Parts: sequence; C-alpha cells; structure tokens
Amino acid sequence: TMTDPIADFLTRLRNANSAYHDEVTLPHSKLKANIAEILKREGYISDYRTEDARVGKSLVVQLKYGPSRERSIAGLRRVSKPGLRVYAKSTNLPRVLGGLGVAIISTSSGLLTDRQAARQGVGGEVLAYVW
Amino acid sequence: MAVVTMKQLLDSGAHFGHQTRRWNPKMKRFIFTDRNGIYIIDLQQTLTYIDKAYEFVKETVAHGGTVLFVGTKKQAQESIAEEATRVGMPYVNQRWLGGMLTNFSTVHKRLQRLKELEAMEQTGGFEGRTKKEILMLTREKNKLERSLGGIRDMQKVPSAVWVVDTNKEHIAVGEARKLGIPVIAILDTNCDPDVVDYPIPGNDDAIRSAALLTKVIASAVAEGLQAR
Amino acid sequence: ALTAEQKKEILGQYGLHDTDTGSPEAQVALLTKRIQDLTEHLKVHKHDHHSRRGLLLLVGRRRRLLKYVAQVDVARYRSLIERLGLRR
Amino acid sequence: NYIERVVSINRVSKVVKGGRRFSFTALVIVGDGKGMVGVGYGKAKEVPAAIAKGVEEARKNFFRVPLIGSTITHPVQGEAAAGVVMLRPASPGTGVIAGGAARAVLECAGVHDILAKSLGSDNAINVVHATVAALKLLQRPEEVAARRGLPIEDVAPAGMLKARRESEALAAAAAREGSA
RNA sequence: AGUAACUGACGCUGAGGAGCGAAAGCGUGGGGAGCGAACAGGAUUAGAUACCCUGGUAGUCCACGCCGUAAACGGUGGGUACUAGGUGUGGGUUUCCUUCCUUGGGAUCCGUGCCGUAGCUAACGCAUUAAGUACCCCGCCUGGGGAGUACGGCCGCAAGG
RNA sequence: CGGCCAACUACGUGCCAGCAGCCGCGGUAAUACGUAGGGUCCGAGCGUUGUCCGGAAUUACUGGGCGUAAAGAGCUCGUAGGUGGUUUGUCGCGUUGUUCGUGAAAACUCACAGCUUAACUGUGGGCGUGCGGGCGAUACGGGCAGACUAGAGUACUGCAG
Ligand SMILES: [Mg+2]
Ligand SMILES: [Mg+2]
Ligand SMILES: [Mg+2]
Ligand SMILES: [Mg+2]
Ligand SMILES: [Mg+2]
Ligand SMILES: [Mg+2]
Ligand SMILES: [Mg+2]
Ligand SMILES: [Mg+2]
Ligand SMILES: [Mg+2]
Ligand SMILES: [Mg+2]
Ligand SMILES: [Mg+2]
Ligand SMILES: [Mg+2]
Ligand SMILES: [Mg+2]
Ligand SMILES: [Mg+2]
Ligand SMILES: [Mg+2]
Ligand SMILES: [Mg+2]
Ligand SMILES: [Mg+2]
Ligand SMILES: [Mg+2]
Ligand SMILES: [Mg+2]
Ligand SMILES: [Mg+2]
Ligand SMILES: [Mg+2]
Ligand SMILES: [Mg+2]
Ligand SMILES: [Mg+2]
Ligand SMILES: [Mg+2]
Ligand SMILES: [Mg+2]
Ligand SMILES: [Mg+2]
Ligand SMILES: [Mg+2]
Ligand SMILES: [Mg+2]
Ligand SMILES: [Mg+2]
Ligand SMILES: [Mg+2]
Ligand SMILES: [Mg+2]
Ligand SMILES: [Mg+2]
Ligand SMILES: [Mg+2]
Ligand SMILES: [Mg+2]
Ligand SMILES: [Mg+2]
Ligand SMILES: [Mg+2]
Ligand SMILES: [Mg+2]
Ligand SMILES: [Mg+2]
Ligand SMILES: [Mg+2]
Ligand SMILES: [Mg+2]
Ligand SMILES: [Mg+2]
Ligand SMILES: [Mg+2]
Ligand SMILES: [Mg+2]
Ligand SMILES: [Mg+2]
Ligand SMILES: [Mg+2]
Ligand SMILES: [Mg+2]
Ligand SMILES: [Mg+2]
Ligand SMILES: [Mg+2]
Ligand SMILES: [Mg+2]
Ligand SMILES: [Mg+2]
Ligand SMILES: [Mg+2]
Ligand SMILES: [Mg+2]
Ligand SMILES: [Mg+2]
Ligand SMILES: [Mg+2]
Ligand SMILES: [Mg+2]
Ligand SMILES: [Mg+2]
Ligand SMILES: [Mg+2]
Repeated sequence: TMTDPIADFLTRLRNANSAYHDEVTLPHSKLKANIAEILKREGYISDYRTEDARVGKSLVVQLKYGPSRERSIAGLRRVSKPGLRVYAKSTNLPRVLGGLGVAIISTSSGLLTDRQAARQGVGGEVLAYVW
Repeated sequence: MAVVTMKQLLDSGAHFGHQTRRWNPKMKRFIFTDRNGIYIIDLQQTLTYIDKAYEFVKETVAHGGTVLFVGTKKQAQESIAEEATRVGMPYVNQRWLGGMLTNFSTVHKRLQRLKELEAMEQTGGFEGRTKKEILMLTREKNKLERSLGGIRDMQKVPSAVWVVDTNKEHIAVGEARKLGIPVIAILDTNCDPDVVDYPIPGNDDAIRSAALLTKVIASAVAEGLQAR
Repeated sequence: ALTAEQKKEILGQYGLHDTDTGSPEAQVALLTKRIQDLTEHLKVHKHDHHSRRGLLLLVGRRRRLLKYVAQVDVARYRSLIERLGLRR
Repeated sequence: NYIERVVSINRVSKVVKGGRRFSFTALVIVGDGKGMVGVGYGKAKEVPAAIAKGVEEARKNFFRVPLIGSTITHPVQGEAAAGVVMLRPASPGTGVIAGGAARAVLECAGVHDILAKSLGSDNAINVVHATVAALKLLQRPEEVAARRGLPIEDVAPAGMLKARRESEALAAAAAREGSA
C-alpha cells in the first residue's frame, strides 16, 4: 500500500524527468513541501506552488529544461527508508558525487543542505542523494 | 520572417496529418486538435521553426555550404528534380544508395568511371565494340544515370542535408547523424522529432504543400547564392 | 443476503442516529446477522467451500472491526460485546 | 602524437561444408594523452589487417575526457555492458590503478591517478565498454553550475576550486615556457 | 459504476500455525453403458515381456473419510504511486450530431487479447495486465553428481508425503 | 625459463621412462620429459608443504537474483511480529543541538629526539575510533494527551457472470 510519501515523490519526479514531462501533481504534505523548498533553493527544480483539489491540498512541481534538452537531474536514490534508517554524526556527513551533489539532512534547524550543515557542525538522518 | 502567407498555406493544406492509426505520440506538443480522425499541424510553431530554418540556410549558404536535396516519393520527384536543376544544386530524387555520403571513397571511383564513360561516348566509338557489350554499356548508362544525379555535381561532400518524409527516408537522416552533418527535414505526425536538428512542420503527402515548401527553401538558397 | 426491510430495521435499531449507516455498530450488526443466517444455511449445506471462503473473509473483517472498536474505546467495545452476547 | 595499445588477440573461426575457416579479431585503444579517447574493434584474417581495421575504427570514434588538471572530477559508477567498473579520482601521484583493459584505455586517455575496480564479466570488450560509459557519465563543475543556475562558489567546494586554480596556473606557466 | 450519507489511522504483507486443492492410489458400502493399466491370444522383427488387432479385471461413477503431491507455467508473491500510443472484446454510467433507429460521436471506471516507444535484459524478449523507475513485507538460490537420498523427527491404515 | 608469468636452443629415449597450480605435455625428428649450455628471478637465503584474508560483488547492509541457467511455496483466511492515507494539541522516552566529565598501560597514525646509521631503545606530545553524569535545542524519525479524510469499509440504486 501507500507506505512512503518521500520515496514516492522522488520516484515520480525522476520518472517525469525520464519521460521528459513538465508538470507533476502529488498530494501535499509538509515533508514534500519543504523538500520542494530546498530543491528550489539549490536550483535543481524550476519552481513549485501549492493548489487545492477535490479533497485536500496538492502541490505541483515544474521540471527544469534548458536549450539543449539534456536532463537537469542525473539520478535520485533514497538511503534512509522505513526499516533501514541510516543516520550521520557531526563528522561523518556523507559525500555525494564527490561533493558535487546534495544530501538532504534533517538537523535541529530542519531539512538543510550538507555543506552548510557541516559549516554549522550539526547533523542527522540523510533523506536522499540528489545529483 | 516568412514568405508564404497563412491563407496560401491553408489552401495548400500544409496543416493536415495522417490518420489516428499512424501518428506517433512524439507529436503531441505539435498537434493542436483532431477533427474527423485527422490531426492538424500547429501554425505558429510551424512559422517559428521555418524562420529558424531560413536563418540557418541563409547562414550556411552565405558561408559557402553544400546542401543535398533528398526526396523519393512519386509525387515530389518531378518537383525536386525541376527546382534542383533550375537552381543548379545537387539532388537525389529516385534511389538512395546506402551510405554513399558515409562511404564516399567507394562511389568516387564510380563517379570517375561514369565521367570516363561520358568522355569515351562523346568521342563516338560504338562500332569498335561488339553489339552485345554495346547494349550492356547502354543499359548501365541508363541504370547509373537514372540512379545517380547529385554526386555528379556535388563532388566536394555536403555541409547540410535536407530530407522529405523521414520515416521512409530514415537511411539518409541516420547517415547524417552518424556523420554529424546538420539535418533539416519535414516532420509529419508520424515522425521522430529528435532525428531532425531543424524540423520544418508540414505534409510530405500533399503535392501542394510539398511544392510550396521546396520552392520556399529553393528561394532561400537562391537568395543566399546571390548574397555571396 | 439480507434485503431492504430487515436490513434497514437493523441499521436503525442498532444505529447511533436515524441517519448514520456506516457506523462500526451497524457494520458489526450486519456482519453478525449475515454470519448466523448463512451458518444456519451451511449447517444443512456441507461442502460449499466457496461460501466457507466468504465465512472466513467476513469473520476476519469482523475481527478487524472489533479490534478497532476495542482500541478506540473499551466502554463501547464492552457494551457491544455484551449486547450481542458473544465471547470476543 | 597518439598512444597505441593492444589488449587482446583472438582466433575466431567459421565453419563451412569443407571444414574450418579461421579469422582474427583485435581491439585497440587510441588516445592523445590529454583527455581524448578513441576505441576500435577490428576483424580480419591476419594480425596486420586486424590492427589496421582497429586503428581506423578508433580514429573514427573519439571521445573527450573532462579531467581536472590531472585527475577525475568525481567518483563515477559506470554500469554498462555486462561489467561494473567503478572509477574515482585520488591524491596526485597515487597512479592509475585499474585492470588490463581499463589500464590501457586510461593510459591512452592520459589520466595519471585513478582508483578502479571491475565487479564482474572480466571480458576485455565489456570492460572497455563500461569504462567508456563511465567517462561519458562524467559531469564537469562549470556546466553543472550552469545547468543548476547557481554560481561556481555556491556549487563546487573551495578545495576543488583551489585545485583548479593551481592547475590553471601550472598550465599557464607551461604555456609561457613553451612559447619562450 | 454512479450519490458520495456515515466510521474517522481501522491499511498493507505475514515466520511458526491453521483451511481449501488436478489426476492417480487406499478403506467401507453401492453403482458400473462406453473407455481403459494389468493379463491372454493374433501380427512384425534375428529378437518385442512395445508401437498394431481382438477381448477385458482394477479404475473411470456415487456417499463418507483419507494422501497432499503436478512443466500446481505467465516457469514472474502480494499491495500501492508514476511513466508515450495504436487496434479488438465484455460490463456499467453520461452527454451531443440527433433520425434521436446508428459498434453514430464524445467523456468516464473495471476486466481481458495483439503490436509497438523511451527503458531494462547476456540474448530471446517484457513493454501501464512491465522483466520500466521505487516503496513495504514473505519464501526461495550460492558449481555438477551424490541426493530430494540414508539416519533422526512429524503426518498418513498403507502406498507414501 | 608452453600460456597464464620477466627467462631458449642443442643433445638422449618416444603412449616408455616422466612433468604438472588451470589449461594440459611424449604414438621417432618435445622451447612442457632427462642432460648440457645459455638467460631470468631471488640472495645468506632460496623453494616445497599447511593454516588465514584479498581478488570472491563466490552469502551482495553499503553491494546479487528468482521467465528460460538456482529459486516464487498450490492458493487463500489469518494469530504473534514488521510497516501506515491530511491537517488540526503537551511531555521529549527513536534523535541530533554545545559544553565540562571517562577513554589504565602498551599498539596504530603525525612531528621531535638518541644509540656512528641498523634492529634496539632514550624524552615529551599526540593517538587513545566506546561509555558514565550537570548545562543549554525540537525539523524528521515513536508512545502519550484532542479533531478532520485523498487509503479502507459501510450506506442508496443498478449491473453481467
Ligand atoms: Mg448477491
Ligand atoms: Mg544495476
Ligand atoms: Mg564477476
Ligand atoms: Mg575474473
Ligand atoms: Mg459530514
Ligand atoms: Mg485487503
Ligand atoms: Mg498479514
Ligand atoms: Mg498479517
Ligand atoms: Mg512463521
Ligand atoms: Mg509461513
Ligand atoms: Mg483441516
Ligand atoms: Mg482437514
Ligand atoms: Mg479421473
Ligand atoms: Mg479423484
Ligand atoms: Mg491400490
Ligand atoms: Mg474408497
Ligand atoms: Mg467397493
Ligand atoms: Mg476395452
Ligand atoms: Mg490399450
Ligand atoms: Mg482364458
Ligand atoms: Mg500381449
Ligand atoms: Mg513442488
Ligand atoms: Mg492451473
Ligand atoms: Mg504465487
Ligand atoms: Mg507490488
Ligand atoms: Mg484501462
Ligand atoms: Mg530507447
Ligand atoms: Mg542493451
Ligand atoms: Mg511494447
Ligand atoms: Mg505492472
Ligand atoms: Mg528482475
Ligand atoms: Mg545416477
Ligand atoms: Mg538435491
Ligand atoms: Mg528417521
Ligand atoms: Mg617463458
Ligand atoms: Mg616471461
Ligand atoms: Mg628431442
Ligand atoms: Mg642461468
Ligand atoms: Mg587468500
Ligand atoms: Mg539498501
Ligand atoms: Mg549477490
Ligand atoms: Mg531455473
Ligand atoms: Mg516456484
Ligand atoms: Mg513445492
Ligand atoms: Mg497490533
Ligand atoms: Mg536528552
Ligand atoms: Mg554532555
Ligand atoms: Mg566524553
Ligand atoms: Mg599514557
Ligand atoms: Mg596501517
Ligand atoms: Mg641522534
Ligand atoms: Mg608514541
Ligand atoms: Mg577499527
Ligand atoms: Mg509505530
Ligand atoms: Mg467535523
Ligand atoms: Mg470512504
Ligand atoms: Mg448478473
């Protein structure tokens, strides 16, 4: 059954990237919303905005494409999942794409990016690797 | 910028497509709507793409580029041959030899052979050979002249390739991408858009639209030729 | 299968209100009436395995609903089980 | 000046009603040593024709390696053919650590420091295909930042910025020495 | 399938456990036209304890119990979300050329055939009813014989599993 | 000193006498057997033998598959366990948020220094990857303290099998 909204969101986004789609509609949640927020802040996605549906709120994400049509997203994968939950200390922050990617880490402040998280010295569970 | 007007295009029926049984879903963002199971091409993006094609062709002709004309359907053979022989530009209209542009060192020898045969025939020596081989050589003249029209005049290999009805003419565009030569072609409702670098929306199945598009591109080539 | 007359009688008579129908009380009431009636039928008809499948499915469904009632409120669970006179 | 190497020679055979017909196939890798890679697979009945075909095919098929100064930019997991070849850069002077076919193709590429491992199907052809795909998978920081629409300092680490600046200074010094 | 009145985290998969289950086989008591292991003859072959012909005993049928194995195959566990189409079939709601007859045209959900993109796969091939891209749990595999066998344990009256 | 694996020719017996870690080598003319030279490797050590890890992603958490190579149990119901569809509220028991507080000695890693340099040890750091209590946080990842419904179920009408 529907058992992992974050993985479902990541897979729908990367499936849309593979299928060259432009707009994706998903059920809205705080985790999805702020993950889209950090995606917008890093610039891998174009833009996001929330909407209203027949029942509850829904969020739409517009993919990013350039003049030469190559994908703006290379690949996504989740490391922390129900069951195998992986966590990182203050010194063992994961390195993704040789530091050219982004790991999403939930710290005491919130879902924040790995570089500034290491700058603060804070750490936590890694959501997914986006590169 | 454009030369052909909207009423002229509608009269020529350049907006039409095929039936619902042949269109590939890669034309969804080009198709506007469907009536009576027939798909229509989108005019404004058609104009943007033909404008981009005009810019590219004027650029390449101004810089001295060679563009080969490709078209084999029975309707457009006469039109392409006529316009190409008036503009003085190499063309292929009847038979596409596999990899003649890619494998050019092989067909260069037979261009040499055909020129030598023309030189020998123009001398007037026919009774010096047996009538059997005379008939054989006349037949091979017919065959090679009929199947080879453009390499007589191109020699120095092209810079761009222009194709009509790519789904049947996949060989030419495939060789073009394999060699890296830029591709300009007409994409119908059943054609792959990534195959053509500079697509030109239109119909390969209507002689009005085909003739008008060929005349427009020939006018662009003539303008560049005067502009050198 | 229950029909309109007795089924509306049951839904009203064990209903919390005169309009609610999907309440767990009415759901358990319908399941129990169905199981006793068709178990009486299967006491005569022995080898109806396709219907014993329905028995087992409806019974597991019932068990899930009773577990939900016990979880949400002990008092309502006890009242329901006492008013229907079952064991669990 | 091009670098030439041979990885494997095989005596392939064909059968007819008469008997056995032998044939020869060869695979070679060509490179300039600066980051330009070409692979060739050639078949013949004799080694000279085979190597000539391989060299011609390699000259036809080229590919460019975007290396940072002397090493690779980021680790790459090249999953292609039937083998898994995993490439990542290392500290300068560590050396190009790789198998046979990977060794040849990387040395023709001209890289000097790499860590590699082949995880299955040690066949040379599949290994070469996997390494070529791994190099294709490589991404360069400048146009990565261009795609992301974010400037270099906000994308790439200060350490690799320092390494790139040092590499650029060394290249400028070498160009000045060559000109003088 | 439609209205969506109501419940308001009740959902999923599920080690051990329990129930169903092709044909054949077994007990008891009946039935038994046709068919047909076993077994007799006739025929071929150097040879037939087979293929072929003539017969026909269990069984094949019924009721109650049993055994619980099949290339038990889609050789693919279930559930959920997403990802281009074309061509048939079945079931139901709607709307519009409207005769309002019409596989007329359109919208919608479920089931079931065929061909095909991108993608995956070593290949054949799969391709929204995925082997595509993922999430949750469960069983199974770690070179071929020995061997799915000996011993031990459990079930079965036994064959046996 | 056949290919793996840097190192070849002659002489002597030919399915014999023999080699050998995998493929594998002698059936009168062997770079694979024995002898000679010649060269290669190593060196006061040289090989054989046995145990252990790596390559073995060949037990795959990082990091494997189940169509045909090994594998989906015959299929369901379902107990214990594992996992949950939105947003409406505390304590902070899954958790990171900083600090003082342990981490015996020895060993490993960094720099220094002494035995003429060599093992050897001479001094001071550093290292000593875990765990104890006091002080400061609340985004995810649970119980607990209240409401709504996009999964699910019921309710009304029909439906084909
Ligand atoms: Mg009924
Ligand atoms: Mg893989
Ligand atoms: Mg392997
Ligand atoms: Mg190997
Ligand atoms: Mg209400
Ligand atoms: Mg269910
Ligand atoms: Mg379960
Ligand atoms: Mg369960
Ligand atoms: Mg169990
Ligand atoms: Mg079990
Ligand atoms: Mg039982
Ligand atoms: Mg039983
Ligand atoms: Mg039977
Ligand atoms: Mg039976
Ligand atoms: Mg018996
Ligand atoms: Mg019996
Ligand atoms: Mg009897
Ligand atoms: Mg009979
Ligand atoms: Mg018989
Ligand atoms: Mg008798
Ligand atoms: Mg007999
Ligand atoms: Mg079995
Ligand atoms: Mg079956
Ligand atoms: Mg199954
Ligand atoms: Mg599933
Ligand atoms: Mg459907
Ligand atoms: Mg493809
Ligand atoms: Mg492939
Ligand atoms: Mg398909
Ligand atoms: Mg599917
Ligand atoms: Mg698979
Ligand atoms: Mg045997
Ligand atoms: Mg076995
Ligand atoms: Mg035993
Ligand atoms: Mg040697
Ligand atoms: Mg050697
Ligand atoms: Mg000898
Ligand atoms: Mg020597
Ligand atoms: Mg070992
Ligand atoms: Mg994992
Ligand atoms: Mg494994
Ligand atoms: Mg198998
Ligand atoms: Mg199985
Ligand atoms: Mg089994
Ligand atoms: Mg529970
Ligand atoms: Mg605390
Ligand atoms: Mg503390
Ligand atoms: Mg401490
Ligand atoms: Mg100490
Ligand atoms: Mg060490
Ligand atoms: Mg000293
Ligand atoms: Mg020390
Ligand atoms: Mg350790
Ligand atoms: Mg819980
Ligand atoms: Mg309310
Ligand atoms: Mg509901
Ligand atoms: Mg019916």
